[PDB]
Amino acid sequence: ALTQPASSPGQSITISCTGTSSDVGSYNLVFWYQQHPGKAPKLIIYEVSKRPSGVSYRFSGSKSGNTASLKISGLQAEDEAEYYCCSYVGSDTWGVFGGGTKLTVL
Amino acid sequence: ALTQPASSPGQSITISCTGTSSDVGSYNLVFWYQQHPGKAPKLIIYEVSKRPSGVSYRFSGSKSGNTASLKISGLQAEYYCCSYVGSDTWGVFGGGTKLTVL
Amino acid sequence: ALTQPASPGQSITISCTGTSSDVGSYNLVFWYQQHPGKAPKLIIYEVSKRPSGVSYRFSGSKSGNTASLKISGLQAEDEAEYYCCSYVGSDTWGVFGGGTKLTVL
Amino acid sequence: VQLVESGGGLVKPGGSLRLSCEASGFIFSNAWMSWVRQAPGKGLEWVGRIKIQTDGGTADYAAPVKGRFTISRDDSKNTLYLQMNSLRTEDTAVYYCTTLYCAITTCFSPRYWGQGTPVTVSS
Amino acid sequence: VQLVESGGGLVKPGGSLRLSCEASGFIFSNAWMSWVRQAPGKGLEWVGRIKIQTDGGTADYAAPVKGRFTISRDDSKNTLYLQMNSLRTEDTAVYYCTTLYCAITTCFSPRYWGQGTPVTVSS
Amino acid sequence: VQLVESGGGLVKPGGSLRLSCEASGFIFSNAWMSWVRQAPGKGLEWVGRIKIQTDGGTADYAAPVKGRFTISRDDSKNTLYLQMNSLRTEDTAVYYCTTLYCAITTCFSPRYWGQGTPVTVSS
Amino acid sequence: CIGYHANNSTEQVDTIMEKNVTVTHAQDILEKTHNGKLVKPLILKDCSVAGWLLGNPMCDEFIRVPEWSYIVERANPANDLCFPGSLNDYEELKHMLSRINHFEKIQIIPKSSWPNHETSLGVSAACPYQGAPSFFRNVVWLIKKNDAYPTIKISYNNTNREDLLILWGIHHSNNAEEQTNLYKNPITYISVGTSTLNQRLAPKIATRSQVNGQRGRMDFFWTILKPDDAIHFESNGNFIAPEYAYKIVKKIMKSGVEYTKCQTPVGAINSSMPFHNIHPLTIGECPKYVKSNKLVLATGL
Amino acid sequence: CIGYHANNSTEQVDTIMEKNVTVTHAQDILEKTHNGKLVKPLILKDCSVAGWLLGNPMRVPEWSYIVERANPANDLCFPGSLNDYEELKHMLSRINHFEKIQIIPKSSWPNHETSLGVSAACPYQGAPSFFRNVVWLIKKNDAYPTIKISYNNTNREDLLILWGIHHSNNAEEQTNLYKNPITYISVGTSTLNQRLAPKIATRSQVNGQRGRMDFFWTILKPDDAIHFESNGNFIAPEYAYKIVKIMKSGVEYNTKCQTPVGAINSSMPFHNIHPLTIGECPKYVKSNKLVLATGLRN
Amino acid sequence: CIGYHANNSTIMEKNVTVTHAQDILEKTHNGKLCDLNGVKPLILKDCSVAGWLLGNPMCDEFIRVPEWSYIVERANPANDLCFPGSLNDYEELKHMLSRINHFEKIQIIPKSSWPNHETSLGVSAACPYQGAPSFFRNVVWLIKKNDAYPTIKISYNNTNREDLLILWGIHHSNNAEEQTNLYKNPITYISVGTSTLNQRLAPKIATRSQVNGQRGRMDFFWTILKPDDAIHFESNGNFIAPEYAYKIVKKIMKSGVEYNTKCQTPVGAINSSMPFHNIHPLTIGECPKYVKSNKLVLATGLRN
Amino acid sequence: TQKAIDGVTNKVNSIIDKMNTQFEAVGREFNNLERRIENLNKKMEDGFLDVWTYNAELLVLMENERTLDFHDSNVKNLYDKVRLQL
Amino acid sequence: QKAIDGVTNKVNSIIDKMNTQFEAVGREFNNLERRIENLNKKMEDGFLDVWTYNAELLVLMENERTLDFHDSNVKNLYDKVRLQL
Amino acid sequence: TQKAIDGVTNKVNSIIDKMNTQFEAVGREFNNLERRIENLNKKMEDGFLDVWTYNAELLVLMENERTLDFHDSNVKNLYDKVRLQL
Repeated sequence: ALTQPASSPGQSITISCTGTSSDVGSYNLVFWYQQHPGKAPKLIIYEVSKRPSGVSYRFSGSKSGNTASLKISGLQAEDEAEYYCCSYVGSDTWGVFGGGTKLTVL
Repeated sequence: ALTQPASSPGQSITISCTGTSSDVGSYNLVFWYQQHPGKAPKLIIYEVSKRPSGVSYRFSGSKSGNTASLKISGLQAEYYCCSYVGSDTWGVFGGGTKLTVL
Repeated sequence: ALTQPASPGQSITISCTGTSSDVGSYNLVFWYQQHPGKAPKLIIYEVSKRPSGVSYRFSGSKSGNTASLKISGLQAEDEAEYYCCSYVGSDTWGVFGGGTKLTVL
Repeated sequence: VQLVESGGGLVKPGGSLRLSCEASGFIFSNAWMSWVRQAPGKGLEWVGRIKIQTDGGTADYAAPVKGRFTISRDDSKNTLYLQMNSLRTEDTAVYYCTTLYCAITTCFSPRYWGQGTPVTVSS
Repeated sequence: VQLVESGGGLVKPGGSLRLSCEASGFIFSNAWMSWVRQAPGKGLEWVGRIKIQTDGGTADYAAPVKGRFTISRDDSKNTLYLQMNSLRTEDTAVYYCTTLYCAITTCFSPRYWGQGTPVTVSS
Repeated sequence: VQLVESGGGLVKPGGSLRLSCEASGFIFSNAWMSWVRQAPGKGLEWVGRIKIQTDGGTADYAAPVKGRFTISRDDSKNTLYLQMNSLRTEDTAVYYCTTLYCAITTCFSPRYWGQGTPVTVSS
Repeated sequence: CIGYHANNSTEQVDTIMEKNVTVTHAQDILEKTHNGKLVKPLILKDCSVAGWLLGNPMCDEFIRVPEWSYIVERANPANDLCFPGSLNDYEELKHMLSRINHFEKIQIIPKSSWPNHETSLGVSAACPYQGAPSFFRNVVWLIKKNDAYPTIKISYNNTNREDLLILWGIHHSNNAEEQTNLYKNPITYISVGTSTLNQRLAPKIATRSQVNGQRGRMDFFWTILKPDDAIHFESNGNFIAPEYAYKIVKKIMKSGVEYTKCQTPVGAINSSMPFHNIHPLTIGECPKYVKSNKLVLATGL
Repeated sequence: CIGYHANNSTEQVDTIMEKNVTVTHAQDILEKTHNGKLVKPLILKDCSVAGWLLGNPMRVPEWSYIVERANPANDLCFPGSLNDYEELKHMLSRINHFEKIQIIPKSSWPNHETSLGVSAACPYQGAPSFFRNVVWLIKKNDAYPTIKISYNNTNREDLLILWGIHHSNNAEEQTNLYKNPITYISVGTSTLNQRLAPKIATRSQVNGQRGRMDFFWTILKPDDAIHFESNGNFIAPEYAYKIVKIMKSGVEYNTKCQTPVGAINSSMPFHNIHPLTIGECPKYVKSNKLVLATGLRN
Repeated sequence: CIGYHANNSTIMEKNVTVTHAQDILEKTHNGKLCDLNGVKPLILKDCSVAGWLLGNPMCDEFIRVPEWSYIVERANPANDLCFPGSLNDYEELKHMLSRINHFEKIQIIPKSSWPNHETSLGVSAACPYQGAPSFFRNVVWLIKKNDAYPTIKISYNNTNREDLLILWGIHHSNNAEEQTNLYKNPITYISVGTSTLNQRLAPKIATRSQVNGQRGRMDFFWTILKPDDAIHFESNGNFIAPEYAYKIVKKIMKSGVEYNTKCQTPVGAINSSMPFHNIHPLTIGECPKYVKSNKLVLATGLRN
Repeated sequence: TQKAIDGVTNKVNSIIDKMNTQFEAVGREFNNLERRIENLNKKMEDGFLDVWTYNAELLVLMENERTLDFHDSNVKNLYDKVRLQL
Repeated sequence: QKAIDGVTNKVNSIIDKMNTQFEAVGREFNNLERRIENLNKKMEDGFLDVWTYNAELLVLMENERTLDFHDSNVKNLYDKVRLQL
Repeated sequence: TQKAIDGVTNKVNSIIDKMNTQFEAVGREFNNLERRIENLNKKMEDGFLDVWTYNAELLVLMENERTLDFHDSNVKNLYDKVRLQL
């Protein structure tokens, strides 16, 4: 499936997503999700590099080659959360879920 | 509507009818009728200058412009018209005229 | 209709006479063989091409308004009667021919 | 053309009565039919006109007479009926029935006239 | 090609009798059927021809024997019936069953022949 | 977006129980529905999809889940029913109902999310 | 002493070498001296082709014609089909009727051949005649006779040795009530059978606008019958049966003007010399068309 | 002493006298200097002619011709075709000014549903949608009253109307979307009669769904009325166009001559460039060298 | 002393003696067929185009033919469709198949695929063979088997990589009785479904005149199947099902003449591409030119 | 050499007779529903009359020029016929 | 001298006599009526065939005339060199 | 100038070359119930051959006239060639 790497204020960190040609390519539609302990998934960015509505300026991202990068700017204390991503496979029944990543702030 | 003027042997008289452009025109569909006291209306000339059959030589006439004229010839001792209207329900009736012999 | 007239080691030919209304350049004329006490048997169907399951005895041809059937190698057991029929057109069925009897002594 | 009529007489205002008309000088399936009224002094006035079943159509009454009068047609028995109701004193006049000449698309004016029938309304 | 015949015998003039024919070894629904009569001296003579169900048609009898003879077909049971009535003395002859060769658009002539059956009419 | 979910609890292995979901705000007849499973450690995994009546179609369950789970839709009462049967120990997880962002020709990964409900299978 | 001949003329010619040059003899190529007027082609006044063939009431002055070569007709005739409708493959009929040689009218089917059906009361008020409603005199509008409609199964054998032309029509009712009283069967169909044509049709019932008087419409067809072949008819209502057929042996100008092998809708061309600048659209033969005014060559002396 | 004038040049000419001869002045008859760039003609990125008129989810007032490109992506999302589609393009090539007017308001359908009835074939903004120029009518309250709308065309110009008939995939689809198992539509006007019925049969899956769409069109006279009758499977229009009285390949954006590769700016007698042009073109030739020769040789 | 050269030979005027009559008109046609570039034109004695594809009984002589270029067929052939009727949209069927490359016959559907329906009794005496009634061998006339008619719902997937040409027909009965006993359903229809075609049809029962025997008639259609697209059939009677399909791959002369050039005419073979000729203008291939004349000459070669 | 006009008049006869021959043609008009067929007919007829008028303007023009050339060449012929005795 | 007036206008003359064509757009037909496109092919290549026959060869003979007029022209100035002698 | 024929044989070739190029075309047929298009189909086929036969016997003709015109003008091309030494 889709593989993701495992787990201070004022810094900036980037999370990358790695896949394969059958699961990701030059296509422009790969999602990125947000999760919180005890909460429900929340959409943060859906189309690559164009911000949705009703969400703060924290998140931005880009995609190139066979990998995509998500940039979180202005790290703060509450940012301890989990993030999931899904991609596109074709005329298949549904897309493929990717492994999560935990962000730790100290 | 179509208006007509109000009321000796051996003479010849003419009766004319006056209408309007909305009621008369270049169309040939103008009738004329003959009435007698105590009798039913009879057709004297239905299609203009196309005297029918089974009638006498008495009745003849013509039409020009906004009016038509009917000529009676050879008066002896012994009258309504209708005009074309278009696609409207029926033609317009006109006032009668009474002839006097003395 | 179609009319026909009534020794070992010889050879004889039977001719068939008809009319243009019943015979001609058409190729739908038959020939039959009948033996005393037996059923009719087909000997030739087409003019000059031999059926199956039958020997070399019979051959024939057609020309003009008449047809000829050649019986080669006459023997004693050839005492039979031969019948023929021809085509007529879109009419219901063909015309039957007068039979011919053969006597061998 | 020897059409025969029927009915007529005196009735109280606001009452009801019927007329009928028949003819035998021609076939009835190809004749346009109309009904006219003759009043003293003024003269003729249109009452309506009836179509033929082959051409459909319906009875289109005159504006002053609309809503009270109706005409029924029966080609089988060669009979035409008139239904008068809620009549008033101004209806007193003689009425003449007629066929109409056919021109271009529709009939215009009468051809053969009956001898009429007097109808009176009074108190 | 094992045609089975039946019927025959002697009946009074003007009488009736029935005979049938059975066969096997070929598609009965794909073969034309007919019936022929043999008389002493003269020989073959046409009696009629039967159509096939897939092609509709009807039995056309010969002119001399028209009006009395009729044929019936039953492909389901592989049987054909002959009905005769109003017989006379000249009807005394033998009948031979046969199928008909197929060419162009006609089955004018027979191909196979049965063993036949003799029937006589006498007083 | 006020998705409401019900059902859940403890059930013996091989038993049966039902879940339901209701919502408002958006119009239901023009919304694609789906149902997802979340498990600790691993994360998300698909469970199936329900089509829309105006477009025909049918539910296409995943391979490991096929044969036991089926889903029913009722647009009139705005409800979705979940039918569990022959459930096993590994089925213990939480579930979240969602709509799907329509794209090109498919429903794809979800857009909105519910509060979720846990279930457990144990001896 | 002897020099080139010098002459005189009063004409001019054009060429590539110059713009205009005097010419000794101006021999032209075109002419515009058309007469402006017309076997003798048919000369009908106002009747339309469809109206003439169907026998419109105002066409009693025609039909009795020995032979014609082409049809003369003006645009927008006033004697067209009084009843609204059209003919299927209408252009095909005009193309076929271009050359007809002689044209003889013969009554294939007598009027008495319809005892169980009525004929008198079939008329239309759209095109009345002599002040009375009438109908086409070449066809019969069969109507319910005794509140019943026996099936029509007429047939013809065409025993003659010439081709015959037949016509028949189908009537579209305005609504359900019209179909109810004119014909007994609520649902009807017609069937046509011949060697190389199969036809099945049904009436069309729907509300429609008022185009000309009645809101109904007519539909007409035509067919070609072989000399030695039969035809058959079957119907259960709304059928129009023919009374007359036209006997023909073997194999259009659109204008109007008062009465040579070349004819144009404005006049008669009396010359076949190379071409002219007059109306290119002609019928029959035409020398040629040129979009110019002066084409001259010289010779002589 | 005086002789023929001798001059100099650096050009060559061909003629039937020889193979190639030098020429004092080679005046070229043709030219190939096409710009390669585009009553301003309507310019569309990917929407097709059918998609634009039908109102696909993905301009005023007048133009001269349509510029399009082959195999457009945003064609009819729902499978189907327009009846007499070729004829429509011929008329729509010279429409002059084009205006959109809502002849029939949306509120004119009280007894029939209008909210639902969207297709996921061409979604919009992440949600299923449909064409915005026509309305799909679906059973409202487990019933389907007969539609008998009419129009009079009180305006003084011609109108263009569009309507469609839906083909169901099978019996069950027809059973729940519409009440009547058998349906028909009737169209009545001055000079057109038309009856139809749905065609129920199994079909392959071409794109997403296994249904089909059929669309027709007609021209309405200024002073003539039109009528509609249906008992199901009917698509009713919502807008009409007040008309008064084609290029296949295009590139990035003053002459009357244009070709799918560029714009022809010259009126010289002919050229060997692409013969297929719109509007007036000089002519087409196959050769490349063609010159008449003249100059001061005197 | 030197003068103009004088020689001998055998619009300004009418006839001029010429020193050399190089003539630009030729009429020396072989009057026979030619040997084309490998693709020998399909030669048929009397088989019609419709008859050959449908497989008339008197057309089993060829069966298998390699690649050809054009069809040679004579007018009014006597081996046309024995059963009356014509193919719907038949003219276009001749425009295509003019160039066919290799025309391979494939049995897409086996005969055993119809266990519930009869096949033996599908013979008509219109065109008999070997003295027995027969029928077209490229199609099967399904008939009532056990006074019942199960609905046919066959389908094909076209697993191959080439286009396919299919044929099927609908039968018209002579009258009600013929329809009653041959098929159980009094009213029948056929349904054809594919990617880009919908079809609905019904029998047309009506009285007809005799033409060539049976008063009925046949109607046939055709279609082209994409390499990766399926086809479906539905019927309830009067259906004709195919038994063979032709594996077409990619992209007409009417006369009769006894058997190397690219120019051919219905009377002979044109051996020269020489530009001007006055033989029959109606030609196939590259016709040089046509002219209504008999003499045309330009003269040169000497005098100089 | 006198009476060379017969030799220019026969050329006019040829130019008026070489137009060949046409058969009975009509101006059949189709109905409005197939307007593409009318457009095709318009294209073929306009192309035909365009090529015909171009050909006509060409032929009249250059046979006029050739007539002038023949005339003055005849004058030169008479000139050399006068000269040859000198 | 100055004989160009009478050669340039002919270059102008040829372009004018090509006349004018009415605005026409090459339409495309449906595959179900393939004969028409094949028919539609006949004149479009036929028209250009005669047009290219009108081109080149009948572009040459006036060019042949152009040089013929030119070479005759240079002869046309030869004779008035001879009038005084 | 000897052997000037090479240069005039190419003119004989100059017509056999170019002369357009025709793609494979076969005269198709139609049915009886659409005879109008056959009348159209007859229109260009005789129209094409008309200009073709108006091209033939005419454009072939002044090249034939040019052939003799080139031939006779060739004779004078040597008639001045003997002069230059006289």
